[PDB]
Amino acid sequence: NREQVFPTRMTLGLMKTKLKGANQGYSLLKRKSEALTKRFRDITKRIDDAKQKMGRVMQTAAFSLAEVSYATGENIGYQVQESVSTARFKVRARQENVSGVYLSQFESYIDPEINDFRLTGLGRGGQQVQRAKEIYSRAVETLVELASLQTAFIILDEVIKVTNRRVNAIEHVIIPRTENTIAYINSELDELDREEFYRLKKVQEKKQNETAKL
Amino acid sequence: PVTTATLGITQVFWGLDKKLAQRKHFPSINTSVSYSKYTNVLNKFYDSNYPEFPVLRDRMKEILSNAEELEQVVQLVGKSALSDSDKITLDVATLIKEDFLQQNGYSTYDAFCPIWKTFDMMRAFISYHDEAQKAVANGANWSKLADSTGDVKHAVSSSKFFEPSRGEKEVHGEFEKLLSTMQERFAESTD
Amino acid sequence: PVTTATLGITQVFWGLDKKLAQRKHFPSINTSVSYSKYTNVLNKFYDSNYPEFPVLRDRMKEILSNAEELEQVVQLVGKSALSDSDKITLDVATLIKEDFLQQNGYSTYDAFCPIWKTFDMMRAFISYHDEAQKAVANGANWSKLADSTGDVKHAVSSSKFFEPSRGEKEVHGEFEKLLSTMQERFAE
Amino acid sequence: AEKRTLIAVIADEDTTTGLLLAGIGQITPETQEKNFFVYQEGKTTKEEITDKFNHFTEERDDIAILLINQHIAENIRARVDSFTNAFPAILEIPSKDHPYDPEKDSVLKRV
Ligand SMILES: Nc1ncnc2c1ncn2[C@@H]1O[C@H](COP(=O)(O)OP(=O)(O)O)[C@@H](O)[C@H]1O
Repeated sequence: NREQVFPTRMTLGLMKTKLKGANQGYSLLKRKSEALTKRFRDITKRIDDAKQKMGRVMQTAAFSLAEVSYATGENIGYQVQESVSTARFKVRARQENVSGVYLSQFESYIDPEINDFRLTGLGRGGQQVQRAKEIYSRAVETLVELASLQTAFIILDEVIKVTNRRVNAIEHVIIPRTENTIAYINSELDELDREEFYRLKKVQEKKQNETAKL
Repeated sequence: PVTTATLGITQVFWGLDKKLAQRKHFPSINTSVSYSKYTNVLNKFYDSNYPEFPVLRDRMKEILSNAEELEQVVQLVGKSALSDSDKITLDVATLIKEDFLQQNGYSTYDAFCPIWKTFDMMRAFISYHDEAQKAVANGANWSKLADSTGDVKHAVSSSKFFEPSRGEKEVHGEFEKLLSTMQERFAESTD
Repeated sequence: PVTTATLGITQVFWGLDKKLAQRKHFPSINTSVSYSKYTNVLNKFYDSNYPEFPVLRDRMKEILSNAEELEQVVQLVGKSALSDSDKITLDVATLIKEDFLQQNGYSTYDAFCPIWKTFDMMRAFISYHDEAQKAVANGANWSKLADSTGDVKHAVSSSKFFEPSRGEKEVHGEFEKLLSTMQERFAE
Repeated sequence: AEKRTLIAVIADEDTTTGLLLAGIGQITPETQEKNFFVYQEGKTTKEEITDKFNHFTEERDDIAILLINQHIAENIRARVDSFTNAFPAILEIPSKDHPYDPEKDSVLKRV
């Protein structure tokens, strides 16, 4: 419940500096936790909104895909799987610095090397296939946005948990341990001062007795 | 001043911690600050009678020190960061402190743990640590291994109840059987 | 008590930094606790000989104090988020504490740094910090700017390695060319 | 990470076809691995689906966002819960004729 510090005036000053720094860090980290928690509440609200948007977008994309399949008269899944040599859609991570954290946010991109779809050889319904492809591309962009938001949510929650843990650790261990060490060092310094005072009193008594004798 | 002069002159420091005096953890020997400079001269006696005594004792000291460091780490930043082997180190050291080091001097069984019983108990606890470390290094999850080997852990922790009055021959056989059954249980759990 | 009385009755006090001594950073003079009450009276000589010396040393003191506070905050909160200006402040303070403040007494070049050489080095370091701050205020990214200006930073670090025996006339001409190309290198 | 540039799809056949039409998923010729693998409840098994999801999350380092069907995720709920790592992200998109379940979402469960 204290630190093994040798009682000395320099050590007392060092421990006072440690206590002041720990108090400043505790206040700073509590405020940072509050700000990050506000950002986290905003993030989770956006997660709920993006979940609703994902539901509606996936519903409309499934409807468009079903319409395209009905127009074509056959399942284009086999053709799409066959024409899967390269992916025209890619996501690049971006280190967005929200508040103090550096949560990674995905950034979607379009590769024109294999941008050609499976419209050729589909038999019929080319316009329906193109419309379904556009709807699915919009759904993929929404999915990239939602995945970036969810990754930010997870990273932010982990950082908030770590910061709150460190705030509690400071306030409940470092501040009490340093305060106890300060109190013990002050008590031991007072004890040394009292011992010196008694020794000087004995010397003064001896000098007074010698003066009385002389 | 009296303590400092006494430590300057003496050779063995059986320092006592009041945090362990409370919660009835006698003997409350503070394993950290405590020291004994007679281990080097006792190496001869150990080689004569119990050859593995110094190595088992050094292993126990290393386990206790490593788990003290890990206990500081866990008190600071929780137990999520600790590795599997760290979990085994902490669990085995807690077992050692609760069963081996903690010796009730007013119970029939632990009023007097002789040298052979103490050696057998160090062998049992160190073998338990080594078996858990080997099983985890083989890839078994520590939580599942502990769930399966709770019986072995309880048998190890209950080795302090063995009556020294039964004689060296009888109890040492019990400790050998305990070690054999422990090894069989750990092998079965690993398999 | 002897230190307390000496500080009470003295005019200049060059305090020891245990942290700087343990880093083997010499001379280990603690900037925060040290002082000199002769700055005001020496302002006359500085205005007579090196007019920009007082403002330069005040700027370096401000940089060191700001970066000391920022480094306390860094050691507290991990330094994950820092402004471009704050990053320049810490980088410039580390550059100062490594090149300007630190000097090898036994080295041939830095055995005795003259007053004109010290003034020129303060010119170089303060101009570097001010130009970096201006560029960051313009909108340049600090990481890319540091990657591009590592050569200029190495030049202002080797300003310490500049020999003093070459004379005040030649060395100042070199420092005149040192910060002349330093201004142009920040255009990119 | 910057290396992870892909959108893994382990959803139903219709969702896999839609993702392939979008162009998010593809089969690498040199690596002989498909970023988007079509899998349903009848096709393969729950263990196979869990193994594929684990490979996409860990073995497939290029995968950044994983799209798994809610019906598929129901049988892989243990794997979804175990995938506590933020990267790669997991999206609880539901399959055809199955509404999305907010309770079944692993990410939303942390709230
Ligand atoms: N080895 C032990 N086994 C059981 N109890 C113990 C042991 N050592 C100390 N105690 C308990 O500690 C209490 C305090 O006695 P003790 O601490 O030895 O006196 P002192 O304060 O002079 O050291 C006793 O009541 C005793 O029950």
